[PDB]
Amino acid sequence: SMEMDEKDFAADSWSLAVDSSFLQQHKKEVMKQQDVIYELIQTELHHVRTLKIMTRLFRTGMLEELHLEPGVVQGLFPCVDELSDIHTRFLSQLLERRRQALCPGSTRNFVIHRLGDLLISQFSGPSAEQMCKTYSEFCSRHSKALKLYKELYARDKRFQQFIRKVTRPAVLKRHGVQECILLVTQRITKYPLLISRILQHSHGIEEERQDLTTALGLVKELLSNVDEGIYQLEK
Amino acid sequence: AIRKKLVIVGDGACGKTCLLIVFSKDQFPEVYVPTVFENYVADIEVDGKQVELALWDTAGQEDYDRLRPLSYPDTDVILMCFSIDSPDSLENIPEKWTPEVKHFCPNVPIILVGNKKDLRNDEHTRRELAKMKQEPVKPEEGRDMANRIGAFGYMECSAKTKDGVREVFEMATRAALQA
Ligand SMILES: *CC(=O)Nc1ccccc1S(C)(=O)=O
Ligand SMILES: *CC(=O)Nc1ccccc1S(C)(=O)=O
Repeated sequence: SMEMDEKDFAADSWSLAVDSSFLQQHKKEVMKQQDVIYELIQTELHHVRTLKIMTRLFRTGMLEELHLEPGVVQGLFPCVDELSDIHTRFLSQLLERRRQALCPGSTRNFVIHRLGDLLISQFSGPSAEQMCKTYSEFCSRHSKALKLYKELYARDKRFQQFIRKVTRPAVLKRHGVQECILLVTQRITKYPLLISRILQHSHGIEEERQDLTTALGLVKELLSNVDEGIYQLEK
Repeated sequence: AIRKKLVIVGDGACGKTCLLIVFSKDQFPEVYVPTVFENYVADIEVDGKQVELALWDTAGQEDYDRLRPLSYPDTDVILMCFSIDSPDSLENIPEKWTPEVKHFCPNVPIILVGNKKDLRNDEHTRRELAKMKQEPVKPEEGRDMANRIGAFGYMECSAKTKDGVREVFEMATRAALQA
């Protein structure tokens, strides 16, 4: 993650991220809607950050320091490149919608009035199809990756040296190899909870209540399809 | 510090996300309670033992029976959650959550936790339940359920008032240490 985004999403809520004087001239329901919207983006930043820890820190690190067999690193981090492309493009769109909503002269005061459209384009068409195939592959290879990491740790002392080394920083406390895999697997199931609570406070504009209602159904259809496509692979 | 893993399971509105947020922050969120929980690694010190406790939630996976079991690998303790203001959530514990938790996590300690114990003295809760010929889950009903499902123990708490929240997580650590 880059410092600019880290600071823009450092606060524990939208009400705390914007200036209090900006918050002051806003209806309570708007504040409630913005808080859940801010959280959807904040967790997407952390999701993309988790994927960068897997690709740059763990996956690349093993390739450039260790002597592992071919196909072993891919078995540990399946679809991490394709997942990173999906979520970094999504985050880019979320951060741009927020930047466009900034008040002139400010870098923290914003109100995102239209989210549903962004969510519909993301969870429908070829972009939904690519997430469905990527999450069915990831989750079917999830168990195998956990067993492959435990096999490498309980047999290679050069692997334990590498793991102890890269995960030593305090910032990676909750971001070990196995934690990263479950964090990615659970991500998809967070969206319906987020979208339903945004929808809950988006009845003001009927165009927006409909867009978010459509997007909620699109996400649930994607989740049901990924769930059906999963069949655990054993090594 | 030994690393142990905790997973909280239970129906949708049992307050499991609220319980994990309140413990991982130490206080009740005074401005905004997050909709979701990612993960947290707790630095718990129970009975002189320093343990690193990974906290995980299953919220949002109750409808996806093939995605859900993926939170179970290497679990050291299961927090089986139900809401005291919802006798129906307690009814699903022995026939929905228990068979699954014992299949994917054999020999793993299960602590049955009754969330929202504050609502036992809430007038709106007692009136809403009475209309559907019901009342809040009694302490003896919860204890009887833990006895029946073979739970390691039974605990109650209230994430709203933080009462009993620390004792649950210190006890979950003790349960995860027993080999
Ligand atoms: C865009 C901007 O400057 N917003 C702001 C910042 C601080 C206090 C008040 C306001 S206002 C009057 O809502 O635009
Ligand atoms: C989840 C999945 O694999 N979906 C898939 C795969 C191949 C073609 C089309 C699709 S879908 C049903 O459009 O998501």
